[PDB]
Parts: sequence; C-alpha cells; structure tokens
Amino acid sequence: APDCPEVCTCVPGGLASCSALSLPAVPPGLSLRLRALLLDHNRVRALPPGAFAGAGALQRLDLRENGLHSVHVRAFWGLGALQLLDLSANQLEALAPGTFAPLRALRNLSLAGNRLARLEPAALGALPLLRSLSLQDNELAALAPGLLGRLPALDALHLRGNPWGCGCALRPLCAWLRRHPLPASEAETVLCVWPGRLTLSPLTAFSDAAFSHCAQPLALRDLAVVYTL
Amino acid sequence: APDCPEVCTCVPGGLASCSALSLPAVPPGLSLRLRALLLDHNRVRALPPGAFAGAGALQRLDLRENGLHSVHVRAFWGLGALQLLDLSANQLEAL
Amino acid sequence: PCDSRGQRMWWAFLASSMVTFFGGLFIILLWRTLKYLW
Amino acid sequence: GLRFIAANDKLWFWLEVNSVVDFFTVPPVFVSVYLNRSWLGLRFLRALRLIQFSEILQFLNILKTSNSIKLVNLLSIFIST
Repeated sequence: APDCPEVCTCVPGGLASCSALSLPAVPPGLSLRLRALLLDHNRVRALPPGAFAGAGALQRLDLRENGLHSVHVRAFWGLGALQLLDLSANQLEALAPGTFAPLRALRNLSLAGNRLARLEPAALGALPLLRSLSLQDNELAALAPGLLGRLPALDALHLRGNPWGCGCALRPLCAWLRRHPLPASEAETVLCVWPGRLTLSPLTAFSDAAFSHCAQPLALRDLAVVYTL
Repeated sequence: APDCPEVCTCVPGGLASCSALSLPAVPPGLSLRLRALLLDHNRVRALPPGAFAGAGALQRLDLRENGLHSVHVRAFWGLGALQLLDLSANQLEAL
Repeated sequence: PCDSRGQRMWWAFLASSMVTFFGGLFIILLWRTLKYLW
Repeated sequence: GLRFIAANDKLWFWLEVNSVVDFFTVPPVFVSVYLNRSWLGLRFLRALRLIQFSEILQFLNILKTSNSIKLVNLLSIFIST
C-alpha cells in the first residue's frame, strides 16, 4: 500500500511502526492515512525542518531513544492534530522557541532523560489543551516564573531526578505543587539539591512561612515609601 | 509487590537486581525493605543528588560498568546503613 | 534559607536617589525663579 | 546637613561631587534597610568621597607646604578615579 513506508510495518487503522530498523533519517512518503507513528530505537540524530510534512492527521509520534540533539523550529510542520510526543531518552540540550506552537492538540509531552539545562516559558508556547508533562531525569536547575502560566489544564507533572535548587526561583513551582497533591511515592523521590542546608527536604513541605523573605510583588505602600524615604 | 521496581527483579530478603536492563537512570520507587541493590552494566552516566533516597536500610550497592563520570556530594542520600560500594570500572575523574 | 533573589528590583534604589537629586535641583530652581519673579 | 547650612550658593553646592555621592549612597542604604534587601548598585561612588582628603588635611593645618599639598591632591584624585 502506498500509504505505508517501504521499510516499516503498518496495520489497518493508520498505525505505523518503524522500530528496530536502525533508520539514519526519517522515512519519506508520509500519508494522511496514518494516525500513529513509531520511530524509537533509531539513529535520527538530526531532524530536518518539515520532516513530518504530509501526515497532518497523525495523532501519536514517538522519538524515544533516538539520540536527538537539535530540533528545528518548523520540524513539526503539518502536525496540528498531533497529540502524543515522546522526545524522552535523548540528548536535547536546547529547544528553539515556537517549536511546539502548532501543537494545539498536544496532550502528553515527554522530555525525560534529556540534557535540557534550562526550559524557558517561550519554549513550550501556548499549550491550552495540554494535560500532563514529564520533565524527570533532566538538568533543570530551576523553573523560571511564567512557564506554567500558559498551561491551564496541566494536572500531572514529573520532576524526579532534577537538580532543583531550593530558593525563590521555584516559588511558582511550589505554587502548582501545593494545589496539585503529588502521590507520596513520587513526592518522597523529589528533594532539594543545593544549598546543603536544605538537603533531603521535599519540595511539598516548603510553605509560605519558609520563604516569607522571598521577593514579594511590588505593592503600593512600599512603592511610595521607597520614593519618599 | 510495591517495594520492588517494576523493571527490576527482586527476591525475598530485600535483594534486588537491575542488571542487564540498559537503564538510562536510577529506577524510582526505592523502599526500606530492600537490603541489596544491583545496578551494574547500565548507562546511568549522571547520578542526581539524592537518587537513592528512601532506601536507608540498603546494605550493598553496585554501580560497576555504568560509565559514571560525576557524583554529587549529596547523591548517596539516605544510606547510613550502606556497607558495600562498587564504583569500579567507571570513568570517575574527580570526587 | 538561601537563594533569596528571584528577580531584580534595582529601580527602587536608583529611583530614590534620582528623585532626591532632581527634587533638590527643581526646588532650588523654583526658589531662584520665585525670587526672580518676586 | 552641616555642609548645606554653611554652603554659600545652594545650587552650586547641590552639584558638588561629595553631594552627588551622598545623594546616590545614603538613600539606597536607607531603602535597603527598610526593604531588608541589599543591592550592590552605585555603592562604588563612596571612593569619590576619597577625593576630599587634601581639604581635610589643610583644615587640620597638617598639610602646609605646596609640594605636599599637590602630591596629596594628585594621589587622592588618581586613587579615587
């Protein structure tokens, strides 16, 4: 069938699997008849722009254990209907802003086991329909404020195995955790890293009193006092 | 059993073996019921701080042939009872 | 605790110093002009 | 305040280097004490206060001869800048 890649295996219903093929690049001949694509355990180190062009009706895309290190801003071309992304177990150190912008129907985004030192609010983009995230096994030192402000439907998150520096930089991070009770199994595996004075301290146990000295938002009384002092 | 990792194999007595699994990181869900842990022949290059948190009663820890290159100061958190460490056959250049 | 700096509010000190200096200059100039204009 | 009381011309005293460093040094420390937050901003201007040393020595009558006055002036200006 023309809608199936020659080297891959396809089944009725638009499910295509290309695993265990040692593909050096993305297979060509994408079709709108395929709904799910599997590409794990390959060697597609570089993703060309518009690699997934043609399969606009695809719903699930997997790229786990593929050694990804750089993704173009327009690589996710023709994927407005894509819902599942698995970029975990890769070597992604940086993400260009606007890469995930067209993914309006994204529901699960995997970034585990990656070397992403910093994740920026503009990197994720507008993700209203997103329900869960996975940022474990990364080098995320701290989450910049405003990253979670564009995820109204975010209800699940994984942060185990990260170099969380417990300071005022993660006050918005704790704000999400307080109103989203993490399971005790996952909570016990989330701890501070630096400074050493706060080692072995779970992030959910830090309350407002513990960080009352953090930078409060500018008020109107202190605004006049600083001018008039 | 909840005290055993899903991808690893455990036997009665708190002995858990995770060898020959190609684990990219330390398995989660550590428990105090496990006394010995095996993690050799994996690809856990980086050890996050407090990775072994929870298994304070562990006695034997193995990390041979795992390509370790840097260990955090607080990584082996909650291991006052740990007795055996095998960091050999790795790429540790500084401690 | 530590790491008490999430953002920067450097403008407060600079605004205070600048408003002090410029208010002094403006009040002195206003006094001079009022004396000039009796 | 004592200098301002004794100042002859107020406008030209407002533009002196010592006055400027006082204006940009004291209120920021007051605000830092008020807000319990210290910022290392224009605090380096205190070295400009090092300039007013030859006048200090001449007021105390320690520094009289012309050569030593000029040497102290040059050294203070150089180090302060």
